[PDB]
Amino acid sequence: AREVITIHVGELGIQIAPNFWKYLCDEHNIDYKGQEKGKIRGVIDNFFEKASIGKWIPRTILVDLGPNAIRKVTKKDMKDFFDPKRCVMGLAGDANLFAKGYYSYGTRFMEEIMDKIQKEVDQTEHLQGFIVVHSIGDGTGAGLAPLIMEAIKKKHPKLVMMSYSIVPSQNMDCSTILPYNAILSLDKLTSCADISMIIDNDSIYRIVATQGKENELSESIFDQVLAKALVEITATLRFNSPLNRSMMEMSTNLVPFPRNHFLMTSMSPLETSLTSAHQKIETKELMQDLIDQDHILAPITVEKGVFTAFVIALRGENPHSILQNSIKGFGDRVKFSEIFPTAIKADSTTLTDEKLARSGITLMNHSGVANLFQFLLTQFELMYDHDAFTTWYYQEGMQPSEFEAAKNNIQKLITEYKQDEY
Amino acid sequence: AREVITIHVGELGIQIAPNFWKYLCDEHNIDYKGQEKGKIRGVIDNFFEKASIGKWIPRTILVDLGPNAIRKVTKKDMKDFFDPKRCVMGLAGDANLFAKGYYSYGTRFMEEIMDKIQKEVDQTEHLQGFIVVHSIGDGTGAGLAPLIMEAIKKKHPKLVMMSYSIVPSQNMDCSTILPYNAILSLDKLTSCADISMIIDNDSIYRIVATQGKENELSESIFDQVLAKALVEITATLRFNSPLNRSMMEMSTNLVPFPRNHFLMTSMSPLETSLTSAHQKIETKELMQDLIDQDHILAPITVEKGVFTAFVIALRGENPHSILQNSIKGFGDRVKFSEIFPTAIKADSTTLTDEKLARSGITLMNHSGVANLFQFLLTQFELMYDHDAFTTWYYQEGMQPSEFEAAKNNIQKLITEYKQDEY
Amino acid sequence: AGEIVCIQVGQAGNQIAGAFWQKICAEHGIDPVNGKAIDVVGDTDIFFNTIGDKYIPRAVVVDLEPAVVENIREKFGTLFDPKSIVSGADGAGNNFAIGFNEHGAETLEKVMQVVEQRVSETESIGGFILTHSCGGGTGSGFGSKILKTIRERYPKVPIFTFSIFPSPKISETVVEPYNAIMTLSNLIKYASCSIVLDNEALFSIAEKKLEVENPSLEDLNLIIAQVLTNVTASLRFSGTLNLDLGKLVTNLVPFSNLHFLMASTAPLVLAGKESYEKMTAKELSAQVFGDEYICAACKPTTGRYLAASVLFRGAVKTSDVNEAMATVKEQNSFVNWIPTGFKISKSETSPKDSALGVIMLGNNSEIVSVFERIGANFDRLWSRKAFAHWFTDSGFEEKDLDDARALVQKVIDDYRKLTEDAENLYF
Ligand SMILES: Nc1nc2c(ncn2[C@@H]2O[C@H](COP(=O)(O)OP(=O)(O)O)[C@@H](O)[C@H]2O)c(=O)[nH]1
Repeated sequence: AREVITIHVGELGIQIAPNFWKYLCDEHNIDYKGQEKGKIRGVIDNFFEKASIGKWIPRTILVDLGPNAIRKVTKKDMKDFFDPKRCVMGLAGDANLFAKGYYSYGTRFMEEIMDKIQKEVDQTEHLQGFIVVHSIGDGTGAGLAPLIMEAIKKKHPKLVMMSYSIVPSQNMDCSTILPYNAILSLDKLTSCADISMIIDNDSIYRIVATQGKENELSESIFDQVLAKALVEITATLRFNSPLNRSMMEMSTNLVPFPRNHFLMTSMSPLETSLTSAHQKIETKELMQDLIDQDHILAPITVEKGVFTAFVIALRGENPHSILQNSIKGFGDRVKFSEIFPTAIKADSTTLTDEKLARSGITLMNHSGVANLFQFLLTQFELMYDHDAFTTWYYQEGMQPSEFEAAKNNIQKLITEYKQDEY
Repeated sequence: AREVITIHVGELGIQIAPNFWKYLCDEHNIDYKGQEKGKIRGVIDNFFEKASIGKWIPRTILVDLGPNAIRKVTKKDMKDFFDPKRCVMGLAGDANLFAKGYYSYGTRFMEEIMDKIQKEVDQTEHLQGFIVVHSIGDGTGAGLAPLIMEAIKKKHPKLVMMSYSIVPSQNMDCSTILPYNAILSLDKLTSCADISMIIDNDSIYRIVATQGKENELSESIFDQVLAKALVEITATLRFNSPLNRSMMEMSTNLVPFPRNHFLMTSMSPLETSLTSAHQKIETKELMQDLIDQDHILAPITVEKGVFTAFVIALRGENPHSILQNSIKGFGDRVKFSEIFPTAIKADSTTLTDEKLARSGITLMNHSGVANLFQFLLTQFELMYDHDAFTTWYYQEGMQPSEFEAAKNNIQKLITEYKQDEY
Repeated sequence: AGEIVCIQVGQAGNQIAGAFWQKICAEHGIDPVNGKAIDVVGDTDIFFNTIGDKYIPRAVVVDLEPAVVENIREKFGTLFDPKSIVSGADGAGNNFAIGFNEHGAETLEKVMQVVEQRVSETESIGGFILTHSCGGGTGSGFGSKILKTIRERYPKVPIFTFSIFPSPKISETVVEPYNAIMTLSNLIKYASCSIVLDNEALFSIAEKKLEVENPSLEDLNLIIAQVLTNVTASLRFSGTLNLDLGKLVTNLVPFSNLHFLMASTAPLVLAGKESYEKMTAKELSAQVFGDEYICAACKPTTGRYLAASVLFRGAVKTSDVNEAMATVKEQNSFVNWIPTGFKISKSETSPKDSALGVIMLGNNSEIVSVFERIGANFDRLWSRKAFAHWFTDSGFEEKDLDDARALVQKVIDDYRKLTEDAENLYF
């Protein structure tokens, strides 16, 4: 079993954990106590460790510079599921600064963190890779997640590392220093991860609100959508799928150059509870929905930008003759460079959710990511050039040239993604 | 991008500005702070300047001989949108006299005004023309707008200049010296503008009141209708329309002789908020509404007078076979001279307003304009011949022959427009 | 971890803090006059030291007054631990110089020993909160020496001060502007954040938003206490995502000397079901950002914001927060360089007398008008040297009175310059 180790870093990555792990528990027929619930299905071993007893243990580590995200997750939301010896807690938190997560505070926990990671690594014969789930907003997520990633890559250089980077909103999750942490941490993700998924919370809020225009939803829906997208990305790593069979294949399919690894996603039906009653989603509509504006979890229109890679992973019966006509029917909405064939790959895997006829998710390497980076970079520059809030970072060791370096690296990254636009 | 510079002159032209500019901001998906709000659509560059940052700047100048119209617009109604370095303010106002706007006070501001205009001109590679929005009532509008127009035509003779001339009402906007300012300023518009639109506020008041006979409306409706008519006239200059593509084409389509440039308009549905609930306006009804008495923003019946030119600009799907039957069906309601073919041109462009199935506006070169001019000229003569209020103009330099010249020019203009009537 | 030590200095300080502690004890479920509880909710460890079944509020109670302990037993029962109460010998007669210079070395050493014990019973220090009044003789001068002393012993720890400033119209004593400037000078140098409150604003609120007829200071303190309990909700009720004092300093203070904040809350409800279930986040945001709930003599809708934060409590819908805040961004005025404007947070636990509630804090350039009025009153008295002997015969030099004024003016000039420059930072 090619086993994956999942690490949740920061208050949001931890907030997500109970939704992510409950989906996996139900998907594979395991209860929330780790007990088997009937017949186990899928390659359970890839995400769960088998205990000396009948219990399955999520193969995961929770990291928080304060005590609170972990305390709520392991004591109130999903009791007895997470192993307490795999939880790392600090006391001070991060004061919302990148500087604490990466230079002044979070560094004292690296021996503890790498020790716990090795203990988890030592339990597996065939380790495929790591998934690091983190916010790029707050200092713990923005700071430690790259600190952890670098420590792992220097010890286990042959593994594939994937990050799930969550970009906070400009409204419900906003912060007055968001642009500093976002640029300072993109600068490190650029050299740290092999694959980096970008999920934009503002897209989630407007997409769910659109789907919910007819009803009252639930406040839990925003977290369920964010958690589900990770579960679906990973579906092919858990079931014997004819696609993204392994993290190494995701890397070879989607990332042509070491720096161009930032990926976008699209998902349909977003959540089962959003699409209820008569939901006979025919193979034809599902593929049109996946390139629709209201299914893309980014401020990206596929028609406005250029594709470098595009993989569509469906679940349930999806006849191949339909998938091919749907792709041909994309026309010029899905366009690549003249140095590439229109390398759009699609197929389907096993469905576990008894309420849905079919579903799917896509992974896109598209130039539109550059627009998010430029948005955040412009905000960074307005603040930086007039020293807003820089004293708080300088006080913890961020010599000013550190900010200048991040500024230049991101502008170069934006420039490179837009090369095919010109 | 063929770029247009918009200038708002006088208390009313300035009053209108926030409605005009908000419509454009929403139409092109820009917020009122100049920030982008999703995907930008239409040729944004024609009316907005791009900042060194992500902000769009309205390409406009605000002129007021007093400080107050500008202060309210830029500090209370549409904050941070208008560039303060493009605002020109005097101290004395105009005492409602043409004489101050054109000879004794407004003249001292011409260096400032032309300097600001050049700074705006210098930012654009391809300048199509200018639009001057002004009252013909009050002295600032009636006086400066032609002073400004002459200064521009003598510097940039190859550009097309259009004015949007708003005729004050005989009730809510009335003044005891309205006939002097109206005749004295029509006399200058006659040689200044290439295209001059005439909008009559009395038509707006009776038309809206008719539409509102079933409800309480809003006091803001009168300004929204007046502002919207300009927005719709300009729609073809902002979208890639098959009509009035440029100001030069509006001039060639509508004005056969240098003096016969005064145009009338007709609009339907007037305002979105006036036509709510079930508003499936079929292509057929829209074209009948556009030549109806209750949609013409002038005291003009199309059946009583002669057309020289007629252009119908629609928005939304409008099948051409319907447009042609609607035109043929005009019969003798729409009649031209025996020296012209019935040159009625109609087509449609892009719709941006999600609440309307379709909409439209017409531009008419029709002899009925002569009736408005004669109405105002008769009032001028009754006052002039008995010296009512002439001391106030003579005190600021208007030697008496100046009034006599305007009187004769307008009577000649009326005579010329009515030639085809006989 | 984010444990809080409160310091209460002087009579106003003790009465305001008293109201706070008694409201905290209602939300957590503790007896306000005994400290005894069986079943409590929330993270009580942030503010209380629990021994057996008694919850002991972590506070240092400070006065110069000869019988401060008895004065507390009479109103607060046994809620406060007497070992934490520091009594004085004579008192400071509304004279900053007595609270600051002539206080007695022993008095200050005892206060510091008590503070050390309170910080010694913590796994970590989350911050300090000082409650006081700028026109007094102990809450001004002694409270100021305490900020100096605390910041020297514990640098890099967020100190929040809540203080009462002179009222805009009528004044209390003639000496008040001298006490107010020197207090402000020390707040400028030592606090991480300071919340500016005054009684004129609070009285208008008490008479118009509360149902109470002819309110006294006892009622007025429930508005201040409501600001204090709401600003600490996320700390007390945890949550996966939350706000500590260090989150507020980082997000609201762009420069080290521009930390003076305004505060506003709604609804204001006196104990009992006297409230109405408006249940609308949109209405609460519209109210909290209006001028009518501002707890200081200023008019924020006419100024410009550098930053602001909003904490929503109770079952507030995400969708309403986003729409409500969109309205706020459109109506108000912000400075361009800070491009995101706000810090937004939610805590699902309702205040005890309302299902929903909102607290807002922020940096509004308008705040200088408070400081400018104080400055001008001082300048007139200082030029004539009226009541001045009371400060120079108590250890100050004219130089100290002049330097304190100069520091205050520097802050005013920095807020105003930034605000005026801001108009063109958009072009
Ligand atoms: N809001 C509020 N204001 C108070 C209270 N008590 C006093 N004040 C204000 O605080 C100012 C200074 O008070 P003071 O009694 O001299 O305090 P001390 O000398 O430092 O102990 C007074 O002039 C009042 O304006 C209170 O209970 N609440």
